[PDB]
Amino acid sequence: DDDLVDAEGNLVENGGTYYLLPHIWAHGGGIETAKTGNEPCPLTVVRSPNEVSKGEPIRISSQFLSLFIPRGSLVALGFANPPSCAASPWWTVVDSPQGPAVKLSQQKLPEKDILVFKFEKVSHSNIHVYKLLYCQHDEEDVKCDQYIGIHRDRNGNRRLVVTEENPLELVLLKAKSETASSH
Repeated sequence: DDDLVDAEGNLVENGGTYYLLPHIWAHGGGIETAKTGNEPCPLTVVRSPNEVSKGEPIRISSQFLSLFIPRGSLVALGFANPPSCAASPWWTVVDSPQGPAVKLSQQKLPEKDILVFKFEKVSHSNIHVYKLLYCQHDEEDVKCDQYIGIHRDRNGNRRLVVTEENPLELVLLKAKSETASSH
C-alpha cells in the first residue's frame, strides 16, 4: 500500500489522533511521558508498562495538504495533550551521551526539527504493522537510515531512543475521543 493504513484496515486520517500500540501483545502498550534525568517535568517520551494501557493519543500530521498521509511522508508525532512544560505537543530527538532521544521541548522547535520522522512497513503480516524510522538532516535534507527501538532505564523506564537495530513495531489505532485530559 502506498498510503498509511491503521488496524481496522481504514486509512490513517491526516493529523488525526491515534494510539501507538505494539504488534506483539505482550510488550507494553502506550506511548507516554516520563520525567527522567533533570527535566523539570515529564518530557521523556516512554512506553506504558501496563499491556492493557493504551497510553496517550498522538496527533499524526504530515507536510502535505492531504486528507490522508502516504508512506514516504516525513511526519511529526505529538502528544495531543502535552504536559504543561511543553507548549509544543511535538516529539523531538535531542542528543544524549547515549545518542538520540525522543523528548518534548519547553520551546518551539523549528519544523525541520520536528518533522524528522517516517513510518516504514512490515511485510510478513496481516494487520498494518509499521516500524518507526528517523531522519537525520546534515548536508542534504532527508536521510532515514536510523530506527526507533526501546531502551530501558534503571527505573523500569522504557526509553524510546534511536537504536542500532531493534525497532519498535507499532499498529496505529484511532482515538475514540480527544477529551482524555485533566481539565
